[PDB]
Amino acid sequence: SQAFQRQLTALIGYDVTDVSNVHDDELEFTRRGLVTPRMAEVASRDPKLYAMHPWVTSKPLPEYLWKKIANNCIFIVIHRSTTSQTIKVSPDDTPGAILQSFDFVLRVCGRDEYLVGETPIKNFQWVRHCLKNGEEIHVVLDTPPDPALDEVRKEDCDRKFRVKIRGIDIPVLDLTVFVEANIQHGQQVLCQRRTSPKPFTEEVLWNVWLEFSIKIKDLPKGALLNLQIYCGKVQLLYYVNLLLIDHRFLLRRGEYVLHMWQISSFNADKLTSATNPDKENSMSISILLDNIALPKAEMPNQLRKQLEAIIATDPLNPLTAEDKELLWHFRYESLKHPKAYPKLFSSVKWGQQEIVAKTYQLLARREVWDQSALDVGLTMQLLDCNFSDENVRAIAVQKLESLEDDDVLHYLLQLVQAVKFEPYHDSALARFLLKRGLRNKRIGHFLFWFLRSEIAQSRHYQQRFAVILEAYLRGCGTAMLHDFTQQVQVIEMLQKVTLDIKSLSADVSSQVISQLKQKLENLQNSQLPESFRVPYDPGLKAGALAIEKCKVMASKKKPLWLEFKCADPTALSNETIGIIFKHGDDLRQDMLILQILRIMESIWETESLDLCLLPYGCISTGDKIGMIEIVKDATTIAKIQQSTVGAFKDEVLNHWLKEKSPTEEKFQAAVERFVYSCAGYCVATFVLGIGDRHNDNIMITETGNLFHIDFGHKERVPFVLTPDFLFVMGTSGKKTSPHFQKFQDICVKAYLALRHHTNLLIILFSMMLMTGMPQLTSKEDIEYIRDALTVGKNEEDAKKYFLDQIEVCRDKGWTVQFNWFL
Ligand SMILES: Cc1c(-c2ccccn2)nc2cc(F)ccc2c1N1CC2(CCOCC2)c2ncc(N3CCOCC3)cc21
Repeated sequence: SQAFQRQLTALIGYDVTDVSNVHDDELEFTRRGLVTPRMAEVASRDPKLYAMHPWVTSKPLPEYLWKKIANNCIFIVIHRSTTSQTIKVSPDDTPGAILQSFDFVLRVCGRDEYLVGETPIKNFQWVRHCLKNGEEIHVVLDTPPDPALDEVRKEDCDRKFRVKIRGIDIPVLDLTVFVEANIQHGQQVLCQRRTSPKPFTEEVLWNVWLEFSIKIKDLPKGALLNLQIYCGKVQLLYYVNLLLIDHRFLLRRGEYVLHMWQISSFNADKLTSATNPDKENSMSISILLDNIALPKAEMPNQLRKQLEAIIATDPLNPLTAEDKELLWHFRYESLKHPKAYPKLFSSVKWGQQEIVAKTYQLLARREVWDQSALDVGLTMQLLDCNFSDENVRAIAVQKLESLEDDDVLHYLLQLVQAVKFEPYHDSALARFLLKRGLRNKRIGHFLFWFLRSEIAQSRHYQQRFAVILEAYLRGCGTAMLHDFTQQVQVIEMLQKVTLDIKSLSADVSSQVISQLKQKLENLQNSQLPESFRVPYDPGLKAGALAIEKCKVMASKKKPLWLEFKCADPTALSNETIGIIFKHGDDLRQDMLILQILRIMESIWETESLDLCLLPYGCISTGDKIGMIEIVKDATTIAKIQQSTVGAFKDEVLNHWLKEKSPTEEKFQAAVERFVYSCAGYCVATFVLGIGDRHNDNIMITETGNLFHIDFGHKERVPFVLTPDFLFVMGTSGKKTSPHFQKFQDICVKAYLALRHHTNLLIILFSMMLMTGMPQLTSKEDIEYIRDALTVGKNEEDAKKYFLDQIEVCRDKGWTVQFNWFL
């Protein structure tokens, strides 16, 4: 009976049933609360397409991918057993229309990926992938996997709000101290009251009633009592929060001893209803609440222009009261424009019941919103920290419902992160992630990993995500639970081997080279499963290790270059699968940046641009420790310079390139691929403000493809465009080329393409910093991307700013590159 529950906890890495850290039943309520939407999407999903999870897009095939077709004919090699004859097909041919060549089903060779269902083959991703890298398709006639295998193991006062601060206690502690109690909505403070400062001892009692000005009825659902502890010109030392209105719409009464979080700023961690579970080392405030529920267009020219100017500004542009007052007065005009929504609701006086009352009548008449073409940027904006109203938030999630599954993957990581801004554990977002995850094994797979990532290294949100993940797991299907169990075990095995090996070092001295391979062989025998799914690439099953190819690195974090046999024999390759396990750095950042990169690709796709970024798979699996996809046939720019020498010579790259190209035909492809690659990463890193990088952190493949790595990480350069890069482009110091302008051609197109989604990138960056960079979440750090994207400026002016940047690199050659040495 209850072994299943233990099974689930082992998958999550957290005990959902435990109640050592609550003070109410929200977590347990949300467990119950989620059952229905679990059951619903379970029920309504077609078990056959769920088994095959046909990864397909409904976008156009871009102008770069058309040009690479053999005139409305594509070839698909079908494999019998030891013989494989090919077939002629046209893009619009459904799998059924090809399958007929004279029940059974198609499958890609090596991967657990299927070309089935009612879409042409040009809509399946695998096909688009083969076309892109310049590859030939390879299917295999196979029996459809049994749905049986997926089956789920089925079953009002007018009083001013007063809070009494009794006191704070801390088990181990040098000036005075006060407690700051803020009523809060969004990041907005509605009302604030401090205590008088007492001397700071291991226990400080006050017994004060902090009476607030705001009334009880005027409290809005989502309001947070934010209690904060400062000591003095002060500093914040501890924070903690308490929802003033609970999950049943009930006002919060009674005695609350709350354990608090420390510090080392718009960190998402500061918003949490989670109390610290570490009761021994942690500060704790003590309070008493005593109170009942709450219930459920013809303007001047000049103004409308002022209004339209406002709707038209970027999400990070601050609204003045003047601005806010205007948006609110002209509610109904502003409602006509979907792009006003963030700003409009950011102009609502939330600590005022009649206004919120009005705000809802406004929401009830959202005919224009409910019809508008889905905009992820605009949608995202309404799920950030600036919005705490369920009905506001729920209209954002309404618009997400309409995303096809392909687009869900593009945004899942950040949609998962955005759960950190929800006031309550049960939410339209959380549930939308749940169902969309249960409807699609691919979404479901990464959801698991994305939740487990955060559960494993966030105390502030593990309790919530734990619950969400449990609800996923209880419906994902026994096959996947078996799949997950495998994956957890394998990376739990390897993470030990990664940590134990790190301790025996100080470069890889003799005996340590074996000690690794010792355990890799020892922990291969009767323990390591014979086959597991690649967490960053859930097509690829991997089994047998390549013990002869596994390594460790000289650099001080001692990662594990591992290599694997693909367990699937029908794979027509013999390139191993390459994984790196790394400890020390937080790969949550790397995930985010990489995901953003993928979003820039997809943007560029919408404007028929390809910049052949290489955004490799990388998953945070636990605390300070995760895995990374290994891109085959790739070296750093550093070693290309180390192999020659010291400092740096210009020729070496192209030398390295032509020497790694066989034919001249395949060579120039590289110089081209390199010009495209270099363009993207220069554009991309500038926008994200991560362009100033030492060249051992930039890489290139033996087919010309540049790409940055390690995003965990004296005057500056906008981005890495060093002479050796320019050398491949046929230029020197103060010259130009047939390619270099094409580079500048692509760059300025790329940068302006990224600008045609300013608002979107802005909000993602802003969300990224908040939810995944606990170091740089200051207004100013976030504001970088406005400048970097030259908000407000016209196209032509933005180019002559970007091109300036290129000619700040030209002006510096190796200045900063050398400077990192020390
Ligand atoms: C670069 C490099 C190199 C390397 C390869 C050839 C020439 C110069 N350096 N060798 C390694 C050997 C190991 F055993 C472990 C790590 C590396 C390594 N690192 C270190 C690091 C992990 C730890 O933090 C520092 C950065 C890292 N991150 C990403 C990737 N890649 C490359 C292949 O495609 C996947 C992404 C490699 C890689």
